[PDB]
Amino acid sequence: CGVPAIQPVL
Amino acid sequence: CGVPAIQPVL
Amino acid sequence: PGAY
Amino acid sequence: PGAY
Amino acid sequence: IVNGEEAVPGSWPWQVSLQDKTGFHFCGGSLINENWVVTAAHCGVTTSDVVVAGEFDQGSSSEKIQKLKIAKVFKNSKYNSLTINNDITLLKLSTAASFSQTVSAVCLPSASDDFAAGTTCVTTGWGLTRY
Amino acid sequence: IVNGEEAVPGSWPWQVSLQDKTGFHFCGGSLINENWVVTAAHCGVTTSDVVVAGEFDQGSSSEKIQKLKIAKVFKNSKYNSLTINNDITLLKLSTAASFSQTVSAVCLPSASDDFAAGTTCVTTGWGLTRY
Amino acid sequence: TPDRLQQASLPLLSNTNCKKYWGTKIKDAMICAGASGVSSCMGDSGGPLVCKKNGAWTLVGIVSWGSSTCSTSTPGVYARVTALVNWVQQTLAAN
Amino acid sequence: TPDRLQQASLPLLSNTNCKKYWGTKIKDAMICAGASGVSSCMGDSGGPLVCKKNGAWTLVGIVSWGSSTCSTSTPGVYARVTALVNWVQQTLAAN
Repeated sequence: CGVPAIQPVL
Repeated sequence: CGVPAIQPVL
Repeated sequence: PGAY
Repeated sequence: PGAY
Repeated sequence: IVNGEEAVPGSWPWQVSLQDKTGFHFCGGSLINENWVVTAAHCGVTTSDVVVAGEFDQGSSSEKIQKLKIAKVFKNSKYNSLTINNDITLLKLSTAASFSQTVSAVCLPSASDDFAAGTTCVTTGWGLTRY
Repeated sequence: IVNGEEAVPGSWPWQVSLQDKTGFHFCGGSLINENWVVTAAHCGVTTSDVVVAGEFDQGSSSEKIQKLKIAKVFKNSKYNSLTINNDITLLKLSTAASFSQTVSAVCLPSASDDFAAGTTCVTTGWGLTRY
Repeated sequence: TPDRLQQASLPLLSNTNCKKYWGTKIKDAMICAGASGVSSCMGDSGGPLVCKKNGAWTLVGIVSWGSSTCSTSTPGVYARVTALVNWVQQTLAAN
Repeated sequence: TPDRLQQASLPLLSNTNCKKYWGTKIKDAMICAGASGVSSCMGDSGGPLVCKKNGAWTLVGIVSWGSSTCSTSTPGVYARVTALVNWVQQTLAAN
């Protein structure tokens, strides 16, 4: 969990 | 309907 | 304006 | 203070 | 109700109390018939909540109240939670209310019905009496 | 979100949209596993609402979203609608979400977990962008 | 919340005049009442706003929302039942 | 509501400092965040407030309530997940 395949960009 | 057996007192 |  |  | 008054017991017989499984009163409702209650969509009723009919004093163990189970919740699909518009839900009872002196229905208006501003109406409930 | 920014599509894969039968988005939620969604108790979810997973752009007919039905609503019985305290509901899906690049779970903290004031966190959603 | 059932008499307002308090938050499926020294408050939601019509009490409003502090000088907002009765009738009939 | 998913970074506040804005409305199963030039708003309810802990995003808050006008200068209120995780675990297990 908590580990997206597509990384968020902040 | 809308005719209570016990009358409200206002 | 809160819900009740 | 409204709910969202 | 802030600045209301106590009602004569049993005088608003269509008024029900919506309570959770723990007996906590969270919203009111009105019986419109033996099997259906109208309440607000924002009350967020689930079929784990209980319809309590016939109650006056929530602190009394000796009143003959009717605890009724909810079969299905019908939230009006036009209810708009963002604006609180069309705030209506219907509850279909699994156990029909038993109508008596203290438990009976309220009347519904016609879609074309007129209730003028300035008209004195009544509202009832177990909501907060002070803020 | 007021003054947020558009997210990279699929980058917050646990985020779901709670929609009514008409497709109207009324609340968000998070997948915590394939079969369960956590959302707010005040969202007033019913089993006639739909869990939409995998969505980014609600206006697109070409995204491969997952529309999932709700089996049961579990409103925490400590939720207090008057104070909005313990605002949590769990939704059990009748159809398990299919986890993929764009659909996956968020982690839950330990009851003893510490998140200090001043810590920078993130919130996501399709809520209003202006008031 | 009080243990015993409370009641209060209050006047209906016009949507137009209601708007003076609430502005655009006031929609057509709503009706205001109050601003009369009484107020519906938390825990009253979902209950009735009844008006006597031809000797029978009729459901005109459903307690919906209002002031966050239950101010008695501000009108309370009720779901307007005449705008929703059609929906009630269809549901009862189809179920 | 926007068509596309929005996001915002915001800081956690202390319940104590949150009380400076909201007073006693702030209870223990709540956590505030924001007052930083961003705000959660209508339609965001129920969605996540996530914090990265040991490289993984963790659910710390559930969008709950806040300013009626989504003021960016006032903190938003979230259900505090650490206070409710026990309940989640029991429900998932019994069901």
